[PDB]
Amino acid sequence: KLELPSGAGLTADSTPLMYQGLEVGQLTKLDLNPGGKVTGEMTVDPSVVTLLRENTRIELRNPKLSLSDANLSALLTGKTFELVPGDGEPRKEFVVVPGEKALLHEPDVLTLTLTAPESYGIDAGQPLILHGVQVGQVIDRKLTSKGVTFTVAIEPQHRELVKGDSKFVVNSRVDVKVGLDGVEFLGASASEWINGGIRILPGDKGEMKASYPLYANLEKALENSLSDLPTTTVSLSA
Amino acid sequence: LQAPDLGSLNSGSLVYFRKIPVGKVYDYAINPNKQGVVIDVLIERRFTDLVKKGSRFWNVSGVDANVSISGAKVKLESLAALVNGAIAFDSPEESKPAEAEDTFGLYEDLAHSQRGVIIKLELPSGAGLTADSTPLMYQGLEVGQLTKLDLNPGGKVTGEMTVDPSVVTLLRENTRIELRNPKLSLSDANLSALLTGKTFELVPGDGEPRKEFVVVPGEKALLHEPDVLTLTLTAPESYGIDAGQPLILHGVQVGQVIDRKLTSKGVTFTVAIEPQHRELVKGDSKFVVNSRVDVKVGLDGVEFLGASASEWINGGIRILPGDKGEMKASYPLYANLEKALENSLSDLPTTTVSLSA
Repeated sequence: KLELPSGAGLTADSTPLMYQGLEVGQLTKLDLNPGGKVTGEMTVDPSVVTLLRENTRIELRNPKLSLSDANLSALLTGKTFELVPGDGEPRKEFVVVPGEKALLHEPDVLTLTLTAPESYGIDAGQPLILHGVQVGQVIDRKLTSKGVTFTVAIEPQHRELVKGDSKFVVNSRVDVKVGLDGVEFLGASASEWINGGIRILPGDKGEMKASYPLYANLEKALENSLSDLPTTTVSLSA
Repeated sequence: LQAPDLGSLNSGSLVYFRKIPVGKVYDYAINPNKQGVVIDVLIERRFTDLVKKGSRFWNVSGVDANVSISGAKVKLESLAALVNGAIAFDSPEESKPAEAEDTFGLYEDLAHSQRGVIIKLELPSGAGLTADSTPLMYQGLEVGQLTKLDLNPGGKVTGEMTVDPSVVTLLRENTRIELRNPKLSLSDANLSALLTGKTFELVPGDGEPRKEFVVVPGEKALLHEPDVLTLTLTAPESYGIDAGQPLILHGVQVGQVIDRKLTSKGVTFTVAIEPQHRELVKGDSKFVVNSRVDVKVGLDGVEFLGASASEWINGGIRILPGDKGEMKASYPLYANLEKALENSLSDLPTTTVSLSA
């Protein structure tokens, strides 16, 4: 049994369950229960039933447009359930989440609520980068009265490497400073600009506190100045 | 049975219930008005209990072959209906058994004989709509079906819809039915959305159950939400702001421009705000154009005003929210951010003190 978000591109007898690229199961039922809750169910191959365990995720994959592998078979099929196994007690019912929320429900995950005074053009699905390589993903963006609150996730392999003390820098905006001695390009590269997202400046040791600030660029993260205008430190009278 | 024409039915064609032959067509004759054909059938003696007052008769005759996307299922089920024709029927659960020459309508297809509630619609235009092919989505699943499409005199397209009886509880006093365009998706490259076309979307509400609705185009759909904040904001120029531009507070889209009307004084916009964000504008605000780029270069002053490049292709209007105010009817639309801070709507600044020389 499956608890689907919405039966948008799903078909009553045509949506398969891939595992290692091979067809394992088949969505055989799709209903709209009252309350606006789409639920369906699936018949899986008995060879694979040993893999369905306590933290085994079934997430639906979108047919993304591939530039390197121009395939018509992926676009002609459409939505596709992907199986990723785990270990533990065998269970026989799962919860399917959309493609953006799929990273939250991994058996290990590091979920951080980071606040900001502005969205800075950071969308819901932006990649999240440490040392040039993507290590996580923004999950969702919620607007509050104080500002913009993000929720990000970190993959389990990289979970050890953030080390509890970190700065979070926006990569969505370009910034050029020109000068006689000061020439620098801040916040992006052009391939990183179309990706966008949040950059981590990792530190040595800390306890992973709940909330973090999102700094506007790299120099405001080094100075630890979240506000737009700098801190008044000493005043003068004249 | 009363049909608009005889169809593929001959005298001696067969009557099915659950694909079991339980009778035959006895005769056929034109009624005294020349519109119809009266087809009278003969159900067998032990099967008389099957026919009820709420039974529906439909026509299953000939072969229909369809070419569909992601596979084209041409399946040949009934062989006896091809040569001579057939009539199937339904038996509802709780109804009195019909008897003694009770009339019935003969539907032309199984899809036309689905039970449900007729829902009248007042459509803007029947542009991409089809008489029996436009569905009503709810949660991505097909709920209803546009079954009729007419052009009433006065240039008023009206149609009507049969919805599934499971969903009829959702159709209430502020329940909107808006038509969705098949937009081009870059992340989800789907052929199914583009091959279908126009699609009615159902979004429910609460209150008194109603059975007729008004469908508005995709741009005007935000105005008719059960809660909405509609603002008429004036401007001396369009500033390249089109009808469908997004409207942005703190980087995230919170509303939408509805329409743009040109008057003798200038350009008057009408914008709308979603109900979740309705509390957050707080009655005092400035409205800044995001459609134009502006670069100021200098030795100390280097700034990029009015846009970012992703925000430039979106464009639209930015809100500068304030603390507290009553939501007055009209607002001004400032040209950029610095003219909104100075509160200077005019192109050249206010003359404050004059001089003579």
